[PDB]
Amino acid sequence: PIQSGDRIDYRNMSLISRFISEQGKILSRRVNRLTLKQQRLITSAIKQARILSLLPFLNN
Amino acid sequence: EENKGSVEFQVFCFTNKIRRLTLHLELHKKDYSSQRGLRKTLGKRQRLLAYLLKINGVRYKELISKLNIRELKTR
Amino acid sequence: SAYNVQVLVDDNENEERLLNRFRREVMRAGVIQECKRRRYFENKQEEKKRKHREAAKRNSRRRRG
Amino acid sequence: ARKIPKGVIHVQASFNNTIVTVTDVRGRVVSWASAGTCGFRGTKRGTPFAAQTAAGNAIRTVVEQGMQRAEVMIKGPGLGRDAALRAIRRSGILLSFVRDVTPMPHNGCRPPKKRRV
Amino acid sequence: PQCPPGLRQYETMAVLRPDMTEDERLTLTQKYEELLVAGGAMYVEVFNRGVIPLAYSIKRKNKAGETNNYLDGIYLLFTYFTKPESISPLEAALVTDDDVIRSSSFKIRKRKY
RNA sequence: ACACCAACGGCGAAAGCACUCUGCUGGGCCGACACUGACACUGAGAGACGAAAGCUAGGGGAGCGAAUGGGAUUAGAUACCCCAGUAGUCCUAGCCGUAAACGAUGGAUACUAGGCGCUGUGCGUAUCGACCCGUGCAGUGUUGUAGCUAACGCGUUAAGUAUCCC
Ligand SMILES: [Mg+2]
Ligand SMILES: [Mg+2]
Ligand SMILES: [Mg+2]
Ligand SMILES: [Mg+2]
Ligand SMILES: [Mg+2]
Ligand SMILES: [Mg+2]
Ligand SMILES: [Mg+2]
Ligand SMILES: [Mg+2]
Ligand SMILES: [Mg+2]
Ligand SMILES: [Mg+2]
Ligand SMILES: [Mg+2]
Ligand SMILES: [Mg+2]
Ligand SMILES: [Mg+2]
Ligand SMILES: [Mg+2]
Ligand SMILES: [Mg+2]
Ligand SMILES: [Mg+2]
Ligand SMILES: [Mg+2]
Ligand SMILES: [Mg+2]
Ligand SMILES: [Mg+2]
Repeated sequence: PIQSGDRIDYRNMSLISRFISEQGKILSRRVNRLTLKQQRLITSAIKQARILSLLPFLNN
Repeated sequence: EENKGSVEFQVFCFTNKIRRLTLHLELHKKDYSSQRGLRKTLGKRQRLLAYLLKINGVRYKELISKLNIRELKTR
Repeated sequence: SAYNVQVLVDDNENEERLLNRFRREVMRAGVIQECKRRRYFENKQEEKKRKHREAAKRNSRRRRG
Repeated sequence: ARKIPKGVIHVQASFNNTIVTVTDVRGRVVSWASAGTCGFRGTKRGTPFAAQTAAGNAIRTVVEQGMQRAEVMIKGPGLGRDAALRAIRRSGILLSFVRDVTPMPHNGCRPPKKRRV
Repeated sequence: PQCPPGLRQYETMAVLRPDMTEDERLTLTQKYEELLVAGGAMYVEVFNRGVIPLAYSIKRKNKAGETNNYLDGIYLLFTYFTKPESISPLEAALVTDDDVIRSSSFKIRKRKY
């Protein structure tokens, strides 16, 4: 069903914001129905983006 | 290229990776994970040498004089 | 500034729907359980207890229903 | 004393008491209401009821200043989290936003131990 | 196509203050391109996306002592091939500048999922 | 000190290792004959590593908090609870070598039903790129047949059937 066909990075914000919560929390693998490999790569990505202020830790 | 499985080539590859590892072990002294590996590989090389000493005396002495390997502990 | 929960009240406002919307926002982020959790200190053991308990609770609630 | 049309209400709900402060967007405090300042003491001071009268008591002075719209700030795990909101509502003042500000460390100062009770 | 001969592939993002002109920006560009090429970079490929509001407010102190609080920012993107040895100074050299508010560099691995 | 991710998930010889990143490096596993040709397994002595508390020397000191002090509670309370709070916790360079250091299970090899799962890869299929399926390995988890056991239980990751060393 849902899948990643495009290279996932910290700069594809559309992608990463799918897998982020309203509060900017990272959603679990069981929810996102991703292979473990994927999920890890997402996670690190999100953190990197978070540091570069592409996505917020907390909200306004 | 030559024999990549030959005793003498292997012992070389080992002696070389060890003297290489030596610099890293000198710069970062706190890395025990790496040292443990060093001790393992040195063990391997020492084994092969003992083997080779059993099998061929000549090839052995030639080798440890060639690669500057310290003389054996059976003396 | 910062915020955890955002409840914006429109002008259709009545007290109970507002109160419960907010209540489910707090249930949704799990903030009160959170501050009952960080009230005191837990050794790694009560963390593994809490993880197994809560995770397998909501997980077996997902696999039964 | 100061007539301010729109401002913010901070309500801190702790387990032993709830404080309700009223301020304005300039980040300036106008008037506050504590559950202890209403003539409640240690036990009762935590009950959602004392929080109710605390909230009502602040909003008295805020309508006395003639203010209309407000934002609500809720900080802390205690009971008044839900109770105070009600009084904010029935006190007939327009509710703009209701936010939860309870601070969540992302890691940090190691909390006190567990009471063995 | 990209083909490093005994080099590592890299990406680097830099975040700069919004108060900058295009000439000061291109001067920075020029400068860092030169540090890379002076460090043994074959293929310096730079790309720019400027002026986006940040997720959050960041603070940068200057050499003039200014406290600068920002909201927007200038993102510079760098694909380049440098020896693993030479990546060392670059990062600090980016930290040290007052114009560069937030820097980060990543090694790039081939994706296989 | 590193929320969410986090999982009855990952690596590590064990101790342990998690915000992010880069660099130096240790292992692992898999597929191909490319090669050597028994070079194996174990290990008395010996060596290295080895939670936390502890110690020597220099830094550092927010929070927590032995000791200590006050407040209570109690017949008493040198305790539990509360208010304060020093060592210590942190870093550098060392010493100490002990833990329910636990799988309470030394190591290697061979061989003996399955069912349901996961992690890594490989193959064939599915499309010609993500699944998908069936399978080959390598590890990891839960039920359970034979057999074992004083019972509990263990059960291809044995506590089964045998061989070797400590
Ligand atoms: Mg109480
Ligand atoms: Mg393992
Ligand atoms: Mg490696
Ligand atoms: Mg032959
Ligand atoms: Mg011994
Ligand atoms: Mg020692
Ligand atoms: Mg210690
Ligand atoms: Mg002492
Ligand atoms: Mg204290
Ligand atoms: Mg006392
Ligand atoms: Mg204190
Ligand atoms: Mg030490
Ligand atoms: Mg012992
Ligand atoms: Mg024992
Ligand atoms: Mg499937
Ligand atoms: Mg197996
Ligand atoms: Mg079991
Ligand atoms: Mg069983
Ligand atoms: Mg037995």
